[PDB]
Amino acid sequence: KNKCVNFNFNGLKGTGVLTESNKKFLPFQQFGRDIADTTDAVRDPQTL
Amino acid sequence: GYFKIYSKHTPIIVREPEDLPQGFSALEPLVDLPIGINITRFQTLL
Amino acid sequence: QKLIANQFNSAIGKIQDSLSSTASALGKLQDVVNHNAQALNTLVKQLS
Ligand SMILES: *[C@@H]1O[C@H](CO)[C@@H](O)[C@H](O)[C@H]1NC(C)=O
Repeated sequence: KNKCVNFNFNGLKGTGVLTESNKKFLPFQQFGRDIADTTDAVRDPQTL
Repeated sequence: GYFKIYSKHTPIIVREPEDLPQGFSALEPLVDLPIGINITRFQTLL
Repeated sequence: QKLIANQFNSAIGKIQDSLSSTASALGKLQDVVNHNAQALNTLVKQLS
């Protein structure tokens, strides 16, 4: 948390700062894309 | 491939067979099952 | 002198009335920002 780190979440790659969410996600979805295909929030697979 | 199901439960008040009401309601998915079944018809169960 | 001054004051006071109304008086300044936003929106929408 709070550090620029390479990640690999169920196949997709990317580089970013994995901080907290403070979101209101409905429990049937995984991705959180805002305008384009950039990934704002991706759900964890173990902790969910 | 798989068979998806979308639904939403909503309590309303209406004439009991007639005039499906106004408004908007988004249908959330609940359970997806990965089957390879061809479906051409379906029969309701009352 | 007083008639010209009163006419100038009555014409200046109507400028703020004509500018705060009709909701589309400053269209030549809004269209430039609208074009510069539409180009930047099209440049991201073609990344998908
Ligand atoms: C395994 O994944 C599940 C996800 O349902 C999680 O609840 C559990 O804590 C995980 N166990 C370990 C040891 O990571």
